[PDB]
Amino acid sequence: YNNTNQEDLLVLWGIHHPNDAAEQTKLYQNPTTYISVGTSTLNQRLVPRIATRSKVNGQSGRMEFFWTILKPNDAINFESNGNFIAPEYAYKIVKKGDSTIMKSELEYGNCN
Amino acid sequence: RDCSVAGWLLGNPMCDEFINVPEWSYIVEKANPVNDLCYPGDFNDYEELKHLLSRINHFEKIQIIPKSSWSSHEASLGVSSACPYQGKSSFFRNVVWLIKKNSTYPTIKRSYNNTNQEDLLVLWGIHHPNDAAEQTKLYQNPTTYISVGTSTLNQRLVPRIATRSKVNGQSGRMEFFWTILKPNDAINFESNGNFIAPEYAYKIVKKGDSTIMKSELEYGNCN
Amino acid sequence: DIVLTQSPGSLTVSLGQRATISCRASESVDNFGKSFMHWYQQKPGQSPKLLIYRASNREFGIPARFNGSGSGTDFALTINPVEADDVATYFCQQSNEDPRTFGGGTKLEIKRADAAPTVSIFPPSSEQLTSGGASVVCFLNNFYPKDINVKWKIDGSERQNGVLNSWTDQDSKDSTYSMSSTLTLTKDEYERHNSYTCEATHKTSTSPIVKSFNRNE
Amino acid sequence: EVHLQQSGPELVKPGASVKMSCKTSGYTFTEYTIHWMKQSHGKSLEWIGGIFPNNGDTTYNQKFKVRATLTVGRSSSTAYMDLRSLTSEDSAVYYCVRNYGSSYGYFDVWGAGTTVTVSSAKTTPPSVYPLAPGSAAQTNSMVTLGCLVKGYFPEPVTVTWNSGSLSSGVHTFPAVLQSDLYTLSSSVTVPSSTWPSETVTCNVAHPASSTKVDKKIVPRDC
Ligand SMILES: *[C@@H]1O[C@H](CO)[C@@H](O[C@@H]2O[C@H](CO)[C@@H](O[C@H]3O[C@H](CO[C@H]4O[C@H](CO)[C@@H](O)[C@H](O)[C@@H]4O)[C@@H](O)[C@H](O[C@H]4O[C@H](CO)[C@@H](O)[C@H](O)[C@@H]4O)[C@@H]3O)[C@H](O)[C@H]2NC(C)=O)[C@H](O)[C@H]1NC(C)=O
Ligand SMILES: *[C@@H]1O[C@H](CO)[C@@H](O[C@@H]2O[C@H](CO)[C@@H](O[C@H]3O[C@H](CO[C@H]4O[C@H](CO)[C@@H](O)[C@H](O)[C@@H]4O)[C@@H](O)[C@H](O[C@H]4O[C@H](CO)[C@@H](O)[C@H](O)[C@@H]4O)[C@@H]3O)[C@H](O)[C@H]2NC(C)=O)[C@H](O)[C@H]1NC(C)=O
Ligand SMILES: *[C@@H]1O[C@H](CO)[C@@H](O[C@@H]2O[C@H](CO)[C@@H](O[C@H]3O[C@H](CO)[C@@H](O)[C@H](O)[C@@H]3O)[C@H](O)[C@H]2NC(C)=O)[C@H](O)[C@H]1NC(C)=O
Ligand SMILES: *[C@@H]1O[C@H](CO)[C@@H](O[C@@H]2O[C@H](CO)[C@@H](O)[C@H](O)[C@H]2NC(C)=O)[C@H](O)[C@H]1NC(C)=O
Ligand SMILES: *[C@@H]1O[C@H](CO)[C@@H](O[C@@H]2O[C@H](CO)[C@@H](O)[C@H](O)[C@H]2NC(C)=O)[C@H](O)[C@H]1NC(C)=O
Ligand SMILES: *[C@@H]1O[C@H](CO)[C@@H](O)[C@H](O)[C@H]1NC(C)=O
Repeated sequence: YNNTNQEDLLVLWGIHHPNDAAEQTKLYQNPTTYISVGTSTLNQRLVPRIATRSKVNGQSGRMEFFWTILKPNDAINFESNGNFIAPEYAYKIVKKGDSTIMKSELEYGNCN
Repeated sequence: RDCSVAGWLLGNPMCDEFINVPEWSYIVEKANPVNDLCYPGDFNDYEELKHLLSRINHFEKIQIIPKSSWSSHEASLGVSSACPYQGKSSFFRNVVWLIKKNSTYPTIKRSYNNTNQEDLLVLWGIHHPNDAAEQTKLYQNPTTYISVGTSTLNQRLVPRIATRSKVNGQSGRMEFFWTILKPNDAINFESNGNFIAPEYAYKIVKKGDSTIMKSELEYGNCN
Repeated sequence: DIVLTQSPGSLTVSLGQRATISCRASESVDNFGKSFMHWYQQKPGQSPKLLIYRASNREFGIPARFNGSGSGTDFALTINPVEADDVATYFCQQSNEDPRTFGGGTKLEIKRADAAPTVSIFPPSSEQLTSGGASVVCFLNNFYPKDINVKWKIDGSERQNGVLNSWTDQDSKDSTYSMSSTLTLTKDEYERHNSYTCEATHKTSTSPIVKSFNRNE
Repeated sequence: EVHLQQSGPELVKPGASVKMSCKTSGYTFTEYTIHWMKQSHGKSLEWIGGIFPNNGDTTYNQKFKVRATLTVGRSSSTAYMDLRSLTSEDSAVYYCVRNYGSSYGYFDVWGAGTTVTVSSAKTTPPSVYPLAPGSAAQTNSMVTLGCLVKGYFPEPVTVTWNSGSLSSGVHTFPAVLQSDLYTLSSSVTVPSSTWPSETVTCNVAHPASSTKVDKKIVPRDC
């Protein structure tokens, strides 16, 4: 994807770490895989990692997500061979400024 | 001037003025030095190294692996349009871009022992190519690695392939690494491809207070 | 002015030993905690060269044999071990305070094995003689110690008038001096004699080394 | 590299003025102060002055304040010095030198040396005479050969043997003053077998008169 926009772009993607060679081969075919990602700055080659792990929400597999900021007029290049969790949507940074992430259990109060 | 701290230490061709500097009091670096990593890439723990410089007042540059000593590899073919010197496209002066001789790339096994009295700053690198084709065109062996060892270091670098946007005309990337080799200790490299080997390294001749100032200004003839 | 006075003026030291040249400043050259003294080396027949800055640290590409030392009013350049290519005049100069002032300078000489002068006598050129003058040249190459004594004899009788001597500096490579010794006459003054001699008296030979030639052969 | 190329040796009538130049190369002209040093023939070094290119600020010695004038051509990357109304006093060698940092700095890169000769005397081309050994005498294993340069002004001259390829047994002696002219001699030493078989030519050059001469050592015709 090439960032023909005028503003910075937040791109997300992921890799699947399966339970065993079986599931690897069940879902993807190729037993030895990789995900390569490149930008003007990024040089990532992710490799799925197999290991036997406790279930969490019923899954012993794991999902590992990554991200980068893709400058305007620059492109991001994926290549992959398996276990790729590909982007569909990404985020334009439309305006920048002061904010914060508050930790509170409360909800909106209709006030100012 | 227009060199960066990286540019200087690796010896970007455009930074030749700084090939061999006398003791200094502080370093001054512009916000965005034009002459930095002419060949695009990355400089590992670059900030941690800069931090080390904040405590050093003098380097004396020494040769630890002569360029001429590379018998079974081409050392003079290791050059790039991304690093023009004056027309004739060039490369970082302090490291060699080794490349296949005849059709082949023998396992390199080289080592330097620090017979000096002072700590030694050693630099080297790895080449990340565009594709298996370019990998095989320049080195031969398709599955490569660089291993480096000290009394403290246990590094095995492995080239990483990916399709990337051009920067200074190169879709390839160069990734440099470093270590401090204590006196009486040795560093052992081994590699089989994609190795960017040391030629020159830096003796930490004297240590003391200094800093890396960010200023656009130049020397004022004053005290 | 900070008058800089080096001592000694000339120093002859044996090969492989220690040369120790001193500097003395009229007032101190030493604030900010550092000494602003510099040592310079002038190998014969060429411009001076930078050895030591701020009295103690070697300039890049200078062998460790050079020991910069000192503080305040007096300093010292120590060359040890002394090598062959160290024949030079050494200068200390201060930067502590304009106007920049230098030392007198100290000339260093190497003591080596007494060598004997390779004498060789030459008759005047025919081309020169057609021009009207005679010139008897007599080289005395590669010797040590420096001191030598050339005598000219024309038909047994000595002569000084017309003589021009010229020594080279101690050679940086073998530590041996050389000497020219021309004797100029006019064609007619020349053609009124026969034998031209060149008696060199060295400490090497206890008897004078001679080389001569006769006019008509 | 840090090379400083300076002007060629010069001659000035007493009372006149000289302007020797020093051309900088290999570093940034505008980062360091350039200075001038005078050396009275084989004696002592004297500091003349300094100038910082980037803005042209000058710093002089008491002694030279009047007679000297440092100037700088920034586009030219060149430093100049000018000596006005000369005397025998100023006959000596002048070095264009780069000083490292400021008022408290060391002179790290010294130029060649422009050598100035102040005399009313006229420019005089030399005369070269070959020196073949006596017809009946031979120095044993090695034969000494020669070349004689007489009656020229002003200094200097360059003496070479076989256009320079012979650089071994060679001694070129310093010139001397004879009837207000300079005179010097050279001595090439080759193995007895090589001569007269080997072409031994003496190559002498005197810039000041645009003269270049060659003399071949012919054995004693007897
Ligand atoms: C993501 O998409 C972007 C837009 O789709 C890409 O941006 C584009 O970059 C390319 C180069 O990478 C630009 O292509 C050509 O640009 C100029 C065209 O003229 C321009 O430059 C002049 C000065 O040089 C200006 O005065 C003009 O007004 C104008 O802006 C040319 O110099 C080149 O064309 C020539 O060279 C190529 C060889 O590379 C030949 O193939 C051509 O035939 C020709 O001979 C440049 O190629 C392009 O202008 C630019 N797009 C825009 C809108 O500015 C971006 O590169 C891309 N990123 C990635 C990573 O893919
Ligand atoms: C980089 O090079 C350096 C210099 O070449 C290396 O430093 C050297 O380390 C080695 C050991 O690795 C030392 O070798 C021997 O040391 C002593 C020799 O005598 C010493 O001890 C005396 C007091 O006991 C001192 O007074 C002396 O001055 C001297 O220093 C011996 O004790 C050893 O011999 C025995 O041990 C070895 C096993 O290591 C056996 O193989 C022998 O047969 C024997 O049984 C050491 O061999 C050496 O002294 C030291 N160099 C210096 C100058 O001190 C450095 O190790 C090297 N680094 C790397 C990573 O290679
Ligand atoms: C470039 O690579 C070539 C392939 O590896 C290599 O060819 C080889 O050349 C050597 C000698 O130069 C040969 O060695 C043997 O050859 C014969 C036959 O066995 C014997 O007489 C010899 O003594 C020796 O044992 C190789 O056989 C030969 N290999 C091939 C496949 O032809 C070139 O030499 C390399 N080029 C350079 C300049 O080194
Ligand atoms: C913040 O507090 C002030 C004062 O407590 C509020 O101002 C009052 O506003 C009410 C109606 O909104 C008036 O009846 C009062 O007379 C005002 N008080 C004064 C002193 O002027 C203000 O509204 C509060 N702000 C918010 C956002 O709640
Ligand atoms: C620091 O400031 C002082 C005070 O102005 C400077 O020294 C004075 O001004 C000139 C400069 O040498 C002298 O003629 C005066 O006599 C000095 N007066 C005193 C009281 O010292 C000094 O030069 C400045 N230092 C620097 C490094 O710029
Ligand atoms: C210089 O000489 C001093 C005094 O003798 C000595 O202590 C010092 O070690 C010497 N410096 C070097 C670098 O050898």
